[PDB]
Amino acid sequence: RGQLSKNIKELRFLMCQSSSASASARAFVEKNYKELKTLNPKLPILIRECSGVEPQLWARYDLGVEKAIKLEGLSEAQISKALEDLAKAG
Amino acid sequence: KVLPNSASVEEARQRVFDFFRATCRSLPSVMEIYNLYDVTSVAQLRSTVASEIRKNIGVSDPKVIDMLLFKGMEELMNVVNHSKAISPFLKNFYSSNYF
Amino acid sequence: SNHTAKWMQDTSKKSPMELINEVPPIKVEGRIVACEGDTNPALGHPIEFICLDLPEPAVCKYCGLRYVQDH
Amino acid sequence: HLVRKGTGGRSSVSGIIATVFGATGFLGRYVVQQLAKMGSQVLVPFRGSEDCPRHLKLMGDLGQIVPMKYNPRDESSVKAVMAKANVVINLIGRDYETRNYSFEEVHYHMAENLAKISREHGGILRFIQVSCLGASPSSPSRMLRAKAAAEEVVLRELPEATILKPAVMIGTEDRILNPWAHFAKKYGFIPLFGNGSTKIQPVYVVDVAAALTTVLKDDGTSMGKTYELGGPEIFTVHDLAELMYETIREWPRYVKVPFPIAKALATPREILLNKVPFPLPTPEILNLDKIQALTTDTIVSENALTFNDLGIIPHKLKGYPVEFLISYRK
Amino acid sequence: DNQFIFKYSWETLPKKWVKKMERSEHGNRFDTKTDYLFQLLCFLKLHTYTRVQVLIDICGVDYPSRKRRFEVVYNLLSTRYNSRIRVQTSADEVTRISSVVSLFPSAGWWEREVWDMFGVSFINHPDLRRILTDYGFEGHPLRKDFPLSGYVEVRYDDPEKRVVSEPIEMTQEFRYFDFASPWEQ
Amino acid sequence: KPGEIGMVSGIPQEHLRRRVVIYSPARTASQQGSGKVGRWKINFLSTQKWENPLMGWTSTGDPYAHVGDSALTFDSAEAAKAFAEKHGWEYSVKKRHTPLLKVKSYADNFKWKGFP
Amino acid sequence: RSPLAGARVHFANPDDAIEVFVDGYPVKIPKGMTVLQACEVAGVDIPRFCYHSRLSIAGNCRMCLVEVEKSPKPVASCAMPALPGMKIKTDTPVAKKAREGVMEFLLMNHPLDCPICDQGGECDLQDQSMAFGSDRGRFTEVKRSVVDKNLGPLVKTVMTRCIQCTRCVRFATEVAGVQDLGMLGRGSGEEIGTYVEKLLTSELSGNVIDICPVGALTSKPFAFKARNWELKGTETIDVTDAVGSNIRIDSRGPEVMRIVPRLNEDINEEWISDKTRFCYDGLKRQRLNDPMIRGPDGRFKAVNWRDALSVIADIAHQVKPEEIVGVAGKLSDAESMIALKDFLNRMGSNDVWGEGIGVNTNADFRSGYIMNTSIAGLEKADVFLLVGTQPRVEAAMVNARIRKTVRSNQAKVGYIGPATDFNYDHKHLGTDPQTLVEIAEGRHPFFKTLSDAKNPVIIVGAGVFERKDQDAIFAAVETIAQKANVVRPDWNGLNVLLLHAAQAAALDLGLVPQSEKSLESAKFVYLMGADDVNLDKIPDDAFVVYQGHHGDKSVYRANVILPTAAFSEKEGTYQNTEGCTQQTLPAVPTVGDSRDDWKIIRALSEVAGVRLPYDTIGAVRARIRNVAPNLVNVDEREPATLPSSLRPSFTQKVDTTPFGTVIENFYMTDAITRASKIMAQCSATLL
Ligand SMILES: NC(=O)C1=CN([C@@H]2O[C@H](COP(=O)(O)OP(=O)(O)OC[C@H]3O[C@@H](n4cnc5c(N)ncnc54)[C@H](OP(=O)(O)O)[C@@H]3O)[C@@H](O)[C@H]2O)C=CC1
Ligand code: SF4
Ligand code: SF4
Ligand code: FES
Ligand SMILES: [Zn+2]
Repeated sequence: RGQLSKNIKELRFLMCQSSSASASARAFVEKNYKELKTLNPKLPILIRECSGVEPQLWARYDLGVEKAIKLEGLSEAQISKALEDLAKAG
Repeated sequence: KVLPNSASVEEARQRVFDFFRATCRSLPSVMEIYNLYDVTSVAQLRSTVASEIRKNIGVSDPKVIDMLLFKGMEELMNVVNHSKAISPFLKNFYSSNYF
Repeated sequence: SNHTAKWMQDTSKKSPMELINEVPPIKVEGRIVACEGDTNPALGHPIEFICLDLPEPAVCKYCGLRYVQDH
Repeated sequence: HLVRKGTGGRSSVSGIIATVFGATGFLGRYVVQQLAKMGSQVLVPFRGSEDCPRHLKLMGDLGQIVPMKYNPRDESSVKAVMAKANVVINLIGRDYETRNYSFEEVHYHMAENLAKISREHGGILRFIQVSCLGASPSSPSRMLRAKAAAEEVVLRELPEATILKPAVMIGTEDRILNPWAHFAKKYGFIPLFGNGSTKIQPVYVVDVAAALTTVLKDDGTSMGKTYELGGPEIFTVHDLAELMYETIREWPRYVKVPFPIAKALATPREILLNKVPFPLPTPEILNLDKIQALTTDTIVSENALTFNDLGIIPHKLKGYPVEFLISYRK
Repeated sequence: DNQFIFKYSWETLPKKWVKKMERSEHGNRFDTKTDYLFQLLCFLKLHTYTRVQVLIDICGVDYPSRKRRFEVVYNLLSTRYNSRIRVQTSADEVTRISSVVSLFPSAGWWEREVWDMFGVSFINHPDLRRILTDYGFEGHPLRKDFPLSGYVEVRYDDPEKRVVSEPIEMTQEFRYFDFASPWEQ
Repeated sequence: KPGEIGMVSGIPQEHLRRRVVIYSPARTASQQGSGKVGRWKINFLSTQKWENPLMGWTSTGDPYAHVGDSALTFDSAEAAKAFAEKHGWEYSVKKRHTPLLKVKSYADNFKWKGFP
Repeated sequence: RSPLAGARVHFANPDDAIEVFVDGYPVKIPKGMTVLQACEVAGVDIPRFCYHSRLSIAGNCRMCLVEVEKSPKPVASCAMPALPGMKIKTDTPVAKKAREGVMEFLLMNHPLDCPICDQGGECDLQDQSMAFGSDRGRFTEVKRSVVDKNLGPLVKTVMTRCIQCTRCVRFATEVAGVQDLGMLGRGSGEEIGTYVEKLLTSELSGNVIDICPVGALTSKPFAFKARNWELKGTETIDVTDAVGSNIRIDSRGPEVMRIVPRLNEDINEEWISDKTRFCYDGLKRQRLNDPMIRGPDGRFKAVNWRDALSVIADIAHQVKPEEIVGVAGKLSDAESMIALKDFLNRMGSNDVWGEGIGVNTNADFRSGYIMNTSIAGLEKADVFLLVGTQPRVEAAMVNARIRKTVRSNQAKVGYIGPATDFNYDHKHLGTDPQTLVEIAEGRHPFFKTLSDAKNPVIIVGAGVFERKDQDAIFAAVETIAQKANVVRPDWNGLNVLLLHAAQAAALDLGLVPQSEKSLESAKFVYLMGADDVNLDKIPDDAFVVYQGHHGDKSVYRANVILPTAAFSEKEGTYQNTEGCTQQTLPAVPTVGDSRDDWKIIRALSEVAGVRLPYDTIGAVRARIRNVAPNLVNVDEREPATLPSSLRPSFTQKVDTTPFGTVIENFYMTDAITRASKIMAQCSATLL
């Protein structure tokens, strides 16, 4: 959890301002962004919101390797577990 | 002679067949018109005409089919009357900016 | 200078700029003038009225002739 | 570095100013046409009549084809012609002699003068000089020996110079197929020389022009190279004659005169030319230099760079190159 | 002037095909459907009191905004009653409209010209080859989207010993001057 | 189908696949007339103009250099989109910007400042 | 009956809609909207010379006269308010005669110098005379003449042509904010300008020539270069500032001839800054047009793109990927920036950053680093707190909108930063982040004003990004917002005023540096047109490749030079401080054999080991959608609903160093602007 910067070089969340599918992602990004940015400062945890894009999470590891996972039908716990899996799969 | 627009896909197909017949019968005249006997390969020319007809299958409008056949017959008449590894991106890049 | 050399390459005859600088300013009694181009108004340029309150000569902006007030 | 400022074709820039010495000849037409199609500017220096480069005027855009009158014996005139040049192409050379110009003067001395002027004028980026395929110091033909000496002195004086060595070139304005056809039409037969068993590699003239254009466009890979240019397949003289007769649809007829009597027949022209002060008719067929060149085979050596190394395949000589002979039928 | 046979036509002509009519001093105008144009012209040519027996011309107008961009116009004249009439229809690129060569034999060349310039094909033309442009012309020059200078240009190719056609590379490009005044409307 | 008209119109195939911009030319900033607004143009992005070596003129090689600005004028963006889809070339419609009218008054021009 | 120019009416409330008759056809209009705008809604335009929509109302020209029923005299449309049930007529003989007479009186003293006048075909006097005025002239006596005025190196003045409409007198008063121009005199002969020799100097001074109907005020650099009909106009955006003001580039052939503003109510109403208007001159000077390599002797030799890319790839492969740095320039489109980031990442380096971005910048919140209030919100604002920013020198259009808001409603604007001169009676609170912390703690009268004033706006300058205590600064500003209710569900008053065109898109793509020693601990430097990167920091034994269009500062240090296309020659996506993303358009052909930025990046990548997966700008924009989907909605503003209060603060106190002047010239800030001769003249004269 505190070792995202160990493998992940850049984290990205993409959602919508008011989409129903992205509703579950907003609380997660709020709380978890606060606590992780408290934990590891150097990791960019970029947050982007568009008009109709599907909620998804991107992880960029060294040599510019990007892995994306859709968060459209996952709760907060599922999204946290998926983020941990992305960190561990680096 | 020009005919009214085909009202059926079967009629359009029959007109396409008639045009292909006309092209095939008019092929040997093009031989003496152009005189490229070394590498013509009349069979290859017939194959290329068939390939053009087969790449023009995405069209489904009978009006568009009839117009295409009319223009093809016009082109046939004109030809009878003797009227003539670095990837693709990098080659265009080395050539010019507008590609 | 640069403009004259840009449109002309003879550099042996006198350019129009030098001729128009060589023609002396025209002294006029009144405060305003009527600049027409030549003795025949119909064969010159559209009439241009020039104000002469400034001490320096005023270019006509047509057939520039540098009219100057008398006093 | 040349800079291109257009899409291509006519009315472009291409950043090349090519001075083509000997552009009024058989190959000059095609090389100037290719250069003007590229969009480059072509300076055509012509020797005599004002109408010699007339046709060359129509193949380029306005002001792109510039004709210059000069004296080939005048170094100052040559310098003035080459004043605005960016690249230089040399095609000067005659198949025969004249009381004024000999083989040595027309090839070796002129190539030396061109090389010296190009070396003096530091603005020249490319110097493409054309010689013959059989140009060797040991070649029996005086013209071939002179061309070989000229290419050697061009390499010595200007190392940054490419040398093309095309074989006999056939085309609408060639000097072998046309005389053969004229002789066949006039007399019903053509004279074979030494029963026509010798072999050559005739090459298509537009193919040679495209080869020269590719050499000009090379990215620095042929600064000091010699490119031997030949056709796809080796043709014997008899085979070429048979192809000519088939193209004209006439019955072939040969006499096959031996080399000694052919040389005896062609001998008096040289002594008469050196003696009398008036010019003699140019030898279209009975040329002693052509006989001497025909004494030995003129084919590619398989060692020097060829069309395959340059990047363009030669054209087969049956239908595309010999289409001009139809006008000779009936 | 001479709006006599125009009014008489509108009084006697069947009302089925008269899509719209215009009474103007610039020329009386009939606009109909392409299906009934041949019948309408046959009625006018043959009727004893509307004898427009001479076809002045056939023209085409391109309107890229409309669904049926092409407008085919027929200017006809009645020498017996001394008046001009205009009958027009709307056609698109693909649909073929009826030909009036049988009624007016002069219509053949104007219909070929319309084909050449726009692409409106005719149903019963004895022949419909191009008439005005170059042999093997590819586009339809009078369409609005067709560039003014065309797509190809010709020149003499010395190696080919013939006049070849190459894509346009013209110098001194056409300079379009926008003179339109914003207060003209 | 979106492109049959273009493929049968006789336009060369190399010019039937090119990105164009559909936009309504805005009012000129030099003058306030509004009679040249509301029209829609197809902007063939043809910028391949150079200088003629002989006379310095502006040469070109693209047939669509000026036709979109000179001859092709459309009544509406829908008509322009229909034309582009018919002729087959890719298009991207640019949103037109429209002035917003607000209430103005010469009485508000002469307003009263507050007490010192 | 569509409204004139497709205009959209703004109803303050649907209840207030009076029914007014214009030419017989009735229309619904708000209460206070005048007769001229009533007829504009109806769809008919009336000739006007002294009326501008943005400026105030004056009856100087008396030409917009229409006949309203139950009125003996023609009324001025631009000034008479519209009353319910009022019958307005514009095509009556009374109105036509009034227009003809007013045109005759206007033209009785106008000089016969249209052919030399630069407003040929774009002169309102000519068009309105040909539309509404008569075709003859009854005047043959002596005209009047006025001596010309010297108003700077931008405005050429021919005062004989002035029709005294006072449109520019009240423009300098209201919009520009500097009162120098004035109508002085009385009677038929009254002059306009300054009594003393005073060159007019303002960021918006270029708009004075734009609103002049006659050719009285004209652009001096464009004095007699070309006419109107010759020039083809492409609708593009500007990159000199971060406002992204919409412009129209008028060009005649391969060169840009002039730049004019165009209407965009969301960004710039009708105005334009001097730098934006006159930056076209730099596009033809010091222009790189050939790939070049610096030889052993130190001089540049021109080579091919193939050779340049080969040597760059070889040097990039030679060095270890840790000491490889990429720098995006002041102006750069999202396509080029994402291509650079992808190429450097695939080379094994994570040291790509944009110009004007600090080492520790929390770029994880668009609401954090953009103008959330937007320009319309700035219009709606009531109190401004400008910390670390000087809008007069960066974002001149934002400064103009702040001035317009101050004029519209009295706004208590407070400014914190270095000493500067404003034009909307600001209050200089202080010069210190310590004063900012005081305001945050709440022991400040301006904090009291912010607390008790509705609709507050806090604008933080983007120069805080270069600071090391920006996290503490933003924490203090967030405290101010929390204790003053600046961030509400319906209103967001937090704003960050970026000063570079590529800054917003760089932050969206995540171009932030990772270490302080990044530039001076690297062996391979890739300057994406970065001419302000402090070249002395880079070690001498470092291979520098400068991908740019103008050779100003980084060319003298670069080992390889790559020429590209400027903003007027390429289609590229930019984003403004407001958050709106918009695309420029190719106006003029590229100079030399210079390709696009992303094109040469992709070609260099392919030459190197790692090939970028995209070959067309469509796929490039697809990748941009993948990384940050806010850059693929052209001309659409995407609000950020996530609050910036979630950002943690790592520095517990602010530095004592006062706010510095990030922009010192406003006339030499970018590569093109610095290369602009006329802008250099403006910097020399008007400073
Ligand atoms: N026989 C062939 O076709 C082959 C020739 N070659 C080589 O290619 C060269 C060029 O051949 P090609 O163009 O076909 O033949 P040309 O003889 O037709 O071309 C030579 C050109 O230079 C001109 N010229 C001739 N003599 C002189 C002179 N003394 N001074 C100045 N100009 C002169 C000619 O006539 P004008 O003065 O009227 O301009 C002509 O324009 C040959 O010299 C030879 O070395 C190689 C293979 C085959
Ligand atoms: S503004 Fe006046 S001087 Fe200039 S062209 Fe128009 S009417 Fe003439
Ligand atoms: S200078 Fe121009 S804008 Fe100013 S008052 Fe005169 S006419 Fe009006
Ligand atoms: S615009 Fe109304 S009086 Fe001038
Ligand atoms: Zn005068």
